[PDB]
Amino acid sequence: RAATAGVRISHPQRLIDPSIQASKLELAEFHARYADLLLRDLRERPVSLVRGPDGIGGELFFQKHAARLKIPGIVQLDPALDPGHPPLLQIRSAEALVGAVQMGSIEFHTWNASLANLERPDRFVLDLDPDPALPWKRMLEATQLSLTLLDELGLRAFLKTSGGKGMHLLVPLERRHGWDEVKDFAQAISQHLARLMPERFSAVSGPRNRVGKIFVDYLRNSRGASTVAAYSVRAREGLPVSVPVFREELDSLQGANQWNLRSLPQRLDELAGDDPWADYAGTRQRISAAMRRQL
Ligand SMILES: Nc1ncnc2c1ncn2[C@@H]1O[C@H](COP(=O)(O)OP(=O)(O)OP(=O)(O)O)[C@@H](O)[C@H]1O
Ligand SMILES: [Mn+2]
Ligand SMILES: [Mn+2]
Repeated sequence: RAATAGVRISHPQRLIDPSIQASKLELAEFHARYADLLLRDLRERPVSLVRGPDGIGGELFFQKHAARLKIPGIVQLDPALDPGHPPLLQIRSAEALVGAVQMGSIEFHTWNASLANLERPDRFVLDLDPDPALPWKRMLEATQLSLTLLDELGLRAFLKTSGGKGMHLLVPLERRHGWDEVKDFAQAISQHLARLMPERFSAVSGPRNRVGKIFVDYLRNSRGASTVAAYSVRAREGLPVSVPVFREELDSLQGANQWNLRSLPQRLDELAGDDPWADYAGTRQRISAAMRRQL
């Protein structure tokens, strides 16, 4: 089990994605090999799991709480954090991560807060959701415009492909605000973009409210909500991965799912050390009165 963080994998050969002949064992080995990359995000944050017992061809189970986990190493959080439900979950090691895969996990989504203080978010996320028939160039243009607004506000933003059809923007924040304040700030940004360019942006959820447009989703900033982790796999055809990218290579991207679990190694080799999110951990910023004025 040297390639699976010491974890025994049952039914190693069952297929997670038949389209590319990716097995459960391959998926486990991927998480063992890149455990450190995924932990850059999961290590100190509660995590929600997307489990697919029968592969992407079957149905998915989105789990937030668990009464009796069977993942050696998985941490069960205090119920007081979410009364009326079993304990939340946290993965802090490669063993726990691979153990989750052994139990059917395919995707890992994390909270916008860390164990240091789960009542004060340390980031907010903007998820650009396009019309299922909108040209890719529209997403690129929308992402560029969103980054421009963030720069005017004075906030550093870190982007990554979602692995699906859109782009994710993560904005770190000092733990000085409560959940409602951060969510309202994110909503303010969405609404602002929707007012400036109503032909491109929408601040209202629902596909019927973004026909031929892009929805700047701010709803994942609610307490308990989560966003797919950087470098994590998506339970979709080809097993694409959510990949952090430089703003400079934004216009060179062709799709939100251009990288997958098997092409990630090549991506990392091409970068050869270059880290798109190198300045993430060192970023120190907070919601200011000036920011609110601009919105
Ligand atoms: N079955 C579910 N029930 C409730 N919430 C879910 C469920 N599945 C996923 N979610 C949450 O809602 C969000 C939506 O995931 P989704 O893949 O649809 O958006 P995405 O990560 O941006 O990919 P895309 O670019 O295709 O929109 C996730 O971040 C997840 O936390
Ligand atoms: Mn989305
Ligand atoms: Mn969304």
